[PDB]
Amino acid sequence: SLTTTEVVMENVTAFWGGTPVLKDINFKIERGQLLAVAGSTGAGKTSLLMMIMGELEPSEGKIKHSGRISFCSQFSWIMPGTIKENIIGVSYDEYRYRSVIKACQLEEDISKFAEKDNIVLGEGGITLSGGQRARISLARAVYKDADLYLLDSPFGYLDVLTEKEIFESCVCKLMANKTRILVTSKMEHLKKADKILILHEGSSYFYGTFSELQNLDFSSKLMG
Ligand SMILES: Nc1ncnc2c1ncn2[C@@H]1O[C@H](COP(=O)(O)OP(=O)(O)OP(=O)(O)O)[C@@H](O)[C@H]1O
Ligand SMILES: [Mg+2]
Repeated sequence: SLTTTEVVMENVTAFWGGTPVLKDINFKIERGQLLAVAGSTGAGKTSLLMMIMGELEPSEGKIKHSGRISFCSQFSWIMPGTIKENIIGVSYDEYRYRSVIKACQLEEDISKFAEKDNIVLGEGGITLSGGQRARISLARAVYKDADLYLLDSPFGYLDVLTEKEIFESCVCKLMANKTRILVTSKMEHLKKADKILILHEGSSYFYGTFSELQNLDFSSKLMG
């Protein structure tokens, strides 16, 4: 056999010097796979993403990953400049740009404005709706040519329909061959995931496929 593992955590424990934020974490992710990371507020989901990114180092165990990371943060900031510039930053690629703005449902929002994608934003994008900031932040993350996409609750401030459609068009369709970790509140997203990690108070409550989760609970109460 030929291996294509992209990310490995082996017996990982980490502290932000008291009680562990993550303890005995084990998982692997293969190239092109979607891992859904679930769990209640404060369970350690963003801290896990931080470990992959080098911001949080393990006290015990090993993290194996090599590749470019694209991160969509919670409370993601809008920088001064146009919506386009907020999405594309440095590299111009019109085909990729169009596919991303379509998949994140920004086409209509941009088509309504006078200058279209060329309307200049302030710091924070306070003149945008919360949903608009969320979709621009996701689009920025998805547009980046990366080897690992860390999508940290990108749908939180979206209505249920908009969330469903963007999960489909963006996470599932546009990003089908991309190694993705999605931190998500939804059972529907767990069903479509290649793997699921449920965290609870810093440790793994469940790791496995959706069939395996189905065979079991707490998860049924925790998800929307
Ligand atoms: N940079 C940091 N420095 C110190 N403590 C942190 C840091 N980031 C998170 N924590 C703490 O670690 C715990 C886990 O937080 P984390 O952000 O990983 O939770 P989460 O599961 O992503 O929660 P939510 O669903 O609310 O985003 C929290 O108590 C938090 O206060
Ligand atoms: Mg978080």
